[PDB]
Amino acid sequence: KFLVIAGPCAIESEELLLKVGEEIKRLSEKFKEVEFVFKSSFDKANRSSIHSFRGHGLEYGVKALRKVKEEFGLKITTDIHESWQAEPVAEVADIIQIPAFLCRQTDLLLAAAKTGRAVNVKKGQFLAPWDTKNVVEKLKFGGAKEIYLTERGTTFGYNNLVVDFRSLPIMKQWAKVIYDATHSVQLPGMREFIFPLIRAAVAVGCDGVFMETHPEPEKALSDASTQLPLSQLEGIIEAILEIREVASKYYETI
Amino acid sequence: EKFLVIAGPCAIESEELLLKVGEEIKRLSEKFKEVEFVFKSSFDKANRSSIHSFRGHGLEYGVKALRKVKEEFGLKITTDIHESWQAEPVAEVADIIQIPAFLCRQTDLLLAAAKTGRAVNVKKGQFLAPWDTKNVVEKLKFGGAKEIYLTERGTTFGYNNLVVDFRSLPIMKQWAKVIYDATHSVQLPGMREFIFPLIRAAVAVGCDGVFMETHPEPEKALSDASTQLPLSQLEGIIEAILEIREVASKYYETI
Amino acid sequence: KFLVIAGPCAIESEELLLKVGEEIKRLSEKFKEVEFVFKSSFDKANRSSIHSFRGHGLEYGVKALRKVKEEFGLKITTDIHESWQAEPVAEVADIIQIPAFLCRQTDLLLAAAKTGRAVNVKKGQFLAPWDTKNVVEKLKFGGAKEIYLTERGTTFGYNNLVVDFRSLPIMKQWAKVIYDATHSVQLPGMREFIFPLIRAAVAVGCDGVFMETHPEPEKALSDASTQLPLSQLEGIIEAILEIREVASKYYETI
Amino acid sequence: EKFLVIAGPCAIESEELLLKVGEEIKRLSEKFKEVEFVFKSSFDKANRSSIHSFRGHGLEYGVKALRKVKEEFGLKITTDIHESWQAEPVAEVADIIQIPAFLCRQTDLLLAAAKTGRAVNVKKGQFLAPWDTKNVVEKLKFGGAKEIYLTERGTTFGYNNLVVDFRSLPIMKQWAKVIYDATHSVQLPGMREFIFPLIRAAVAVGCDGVFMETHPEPEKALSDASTQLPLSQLEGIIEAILEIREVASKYYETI
Ligand SMILES: O=P(O)(O)CN(CC(O)O)C[C@@H](O)[C@@H](O)[C@H](O)[C@H](O)COP(=O)(O)O
Ligand SMILES: O=P(O)(O)CN(CC(O)O)C[C@@H](O)[C@@H](O)[C@H](O)[C@H](O)COP(=O)(O)O
Ligand SMILES: O=P(O)(O)CN(CC(O)O)C[C@@H](O)[C@@H](O)[C@H](O)[C@H](O)COP(=O)(O)O
Ligand SMILES: O=P(O)(O)CN(CC(O)O)C[C@@H](O)[C@@H](O)[C@H](O)[C@H](O)COP(=O)(O)O
Repeated sequence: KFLVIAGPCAIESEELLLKVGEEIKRLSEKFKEVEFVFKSSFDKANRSSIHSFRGHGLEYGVKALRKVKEEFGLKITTDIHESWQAEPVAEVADIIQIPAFLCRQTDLLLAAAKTGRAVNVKKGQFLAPWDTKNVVEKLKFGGAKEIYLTERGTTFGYNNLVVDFRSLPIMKQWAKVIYDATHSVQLPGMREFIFPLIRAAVAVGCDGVFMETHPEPEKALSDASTQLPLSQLEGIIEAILEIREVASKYYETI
Repeated sequence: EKFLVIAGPCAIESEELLLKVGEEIKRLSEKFKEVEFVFKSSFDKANRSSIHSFRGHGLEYGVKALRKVKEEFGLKITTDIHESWQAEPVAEVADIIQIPAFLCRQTDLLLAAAKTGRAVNVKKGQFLAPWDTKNVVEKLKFGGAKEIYLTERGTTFGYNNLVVDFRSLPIMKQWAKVIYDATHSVQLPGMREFIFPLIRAAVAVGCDGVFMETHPEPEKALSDASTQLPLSQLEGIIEAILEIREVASKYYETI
Repeated sequence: KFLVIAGPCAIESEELLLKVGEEIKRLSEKFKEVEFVFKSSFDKANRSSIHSFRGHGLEYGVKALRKVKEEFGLKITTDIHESWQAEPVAEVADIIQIPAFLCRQTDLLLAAAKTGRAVNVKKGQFLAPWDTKNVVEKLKFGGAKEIYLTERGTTFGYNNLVVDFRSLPIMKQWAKVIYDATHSVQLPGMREFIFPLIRAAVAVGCDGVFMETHPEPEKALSDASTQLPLSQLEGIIEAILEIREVASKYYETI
Repeated sequence: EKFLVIAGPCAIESEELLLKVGEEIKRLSEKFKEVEFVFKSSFDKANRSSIHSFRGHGLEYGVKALRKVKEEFGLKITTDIHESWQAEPVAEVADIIQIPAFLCRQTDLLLAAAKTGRAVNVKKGQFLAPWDTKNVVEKLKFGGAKEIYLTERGTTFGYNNLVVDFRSLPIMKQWAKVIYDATHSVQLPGMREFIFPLIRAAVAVGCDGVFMETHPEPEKALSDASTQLPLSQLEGIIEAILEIREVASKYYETI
């Protein structure tokens, strides 16, 4: 079934996670043909500034995600930044996420694959679509069986990313493809382009969408510009399901 | 508003080729009554890479051929101009005058097209940012153009490659009707396998029309033989984009 | 010998041309091993805004350039925008310049080549280095014998140009190569990068440099940001001649 | 100031290979007394595209090999780290700790390197704008680094291609010493014919040093066999850049 990965960018507090998890739980009940995965980062390990918000740590984060899965029965996903984090994170995360800048770090990918969990690799802004074939191979070699590749934009000049939708059908040759609707419009972002491009993604054909959502984006401690207002999530999901229903008839074979 | 489908063979290989494609476009126009069809073909490929490549049979022959299509099928006509003097003679048959992508900044060419009283469609240069088309529209309005179109046809992405930044559709819609060129946006300065998926994206995002080069036998074309859509596939593609447009339409943002 | 093409961007008046021509004449006398070519456009035919300065026309322009060549004995170069302009311009211009956006317009190139004059094609911001081979072929087919290709930057994301210096040795395979030092840093520009990149061009190896210079750039009616202050021209020329003298020992064969 | 030349085989194929290159670098250091040489080699290629490609013989073996080079030739040493825990063991032999291009934004790795008290050289990510290296330097200073270098190694330009925007040299010089990577800046994500011309450009523009991978027999290298410079060509290249630097130096702008 179609995958919808959503949640607040960073674990600002398990308090915030529970509220978002409550809404995502409601949607999962409303859209039974959609597999929802709750997402949130326990650490923003690659912020540009040393003075920016990173988070409350791996322990506090895993703890919070635990509360979400136990209280709502929702699958979990979060990203790791160094090999040692794979095992402890795998205790809760159903899908281990590999950051875009780290999509070529062999040991990180192998550590994720060794946990037995599913692995979702964010395609680096420097990577060509066809070069993700080797990324998948590393994971398979490492024992991974459920593998995802996430489109999140490509470097286009300075401080700008472009989404080359040709990447969707290309990557589909070796893995399930997820479209990251929030970071793809981010400027190394205009919220005005989030919905339009999500529509494009489902019209082209993908296996799921990734969206950062927050009750009050403006008050968010991270991505206050691109995080989707929680209340708008239902409408966007219904919209992409309707577009997918009609467009899927034309999705090219493999 | 009626969706625009601009289609036809890339080059006017012969008046016969035109009538063959015109016949099919006329048939589709009868079926897809919610679509406004415009027959397109270039009387001259004035910017081919090689001096040895096919250019055409001249303006006189081309305009005469286009006039036959219009007379025989009652179809609207569009073709591109390359120098200012061509605007007047072309305006006699063309309902929409097309401005080539490399020439989207040539003031006199734009002015020449605008004073004819015909609609003008400017292909966005591969070097132009979406927001910089605002001045292109300003020039046309200044020159008398009342019906203006901007066509997305890809942007330079490294060497010999174009990428389609779909954010350009809503940006350009702020000042003109927007057309998506489904065949030139995938050509390597020609991966036909991406034509259909990208056109689906264009209509899902939202545009006012699509531009497609089509030929009875692409493999035998004298230009863009790798990107022209086989004529027999046109009907299916149009049906598909009309279906996607309809279901996505309620979500199109207001400019 | 090394080529130095310089002059004010636009023919603001033959008055301005004479002053610049006077300085360029002085430099040509000082640097005998350098072939100076006086440059100025009679029309800015591709301005972004319809309300921008274009010039005084082809007639007034050719007239002014005439005064420069007659009063200083300097070679002349200016750009054409439509085929009919080649003949009248060829009456004065020793080298006919083809604008970057028009480097693929077959008839414009043929019209220039038919005049018997030398032709300098500005490499389009959309063109790959190796694709200039066909540009040269068109000109040769048209009767041109003295052909130049000018590097002026390549599209890099939006509103930015990057200079890929690998283009110099690549283009040298089929034509003499000129480096445009003023437009290459322009943003579809920071004057701070003009000199540094000119140094790079001569260290890599080229057949000449193109520089827009004006007595009072700030008061210029065009490119008031990138036009080099007339008084700084001598210093830059001496600098590139010294760098060339030493670096030329290492220029790769053809 | 003394020009920095960082050179050595891309990967520590064997301690023997290291000593062979070390011998030549030591010889050149005796000739080019105005240059500060730093011997470089990676104990691990932690980001190869294929799982089947050569990675190395482990940190322990690599550090031991590098230590032999330092002991035998008295050469400064630099190698790259991939995870925070490697900073400490590496700092025991490395005078300069290198941060890989893809990892230039990984805060903990940068902090781990900075607290060792060693110099730190960060390869500018192919995704990073020149002005965004200012925060990279800030992180290192925050972490205790007193000697910081930024290395230009190209920027993503379309797919499988890198371009060197030389404007980055003067921009980055505003906050750190700048090094130009002559071998990785031309590799297609490997046109050896552009290595020399681009290094000439770097020194003419002005930088504080150059980085060059060199191997006795590049064709037999286990990594970057297409971009590593034959060791016999190193002397000539260094002489050439010293000559160009000298003549261009009086024109270097003040930051
Ligand atoms: O690795 P990616 O950038 O795709 C992933 N994501 C996580 C996710 O998928 O939610 C991490 C991003 O939040 C992170 O890279 C940010 O974009 C980065 O911190 C940029 O922030 P800034 O420091 O303010 O410039
Ligand atoms: O100006 P554009 O390139 O968008 C327009 N079109 C016309 C159209 O819209 O059908 C002209 C193209 O046919 C033309 O530029 C070709 O793509 C170009 O000649 C490519 O052919 P080639 O010489 O083989 O490199
Ligand atoms: O064709 P090119 O752009 O290289 C040439 N040059 C002439 C020259 O070589 O001096 C023309 C330029 O002056 C012209 O294209 C300008 O860069 C263009 O007018 C940009 O100006 P603007 O309208 O202010 O955005
Ligand atoms: O981090 P960077 O890529 O600049 C650094 N360097 C180290 C150095 O400076 O010698 C690592 C490179 O060797 C490494 O990224 C290679 O270029 C990369 O593994 C290319 O090899 P391949 O697996 O065949 O695609």
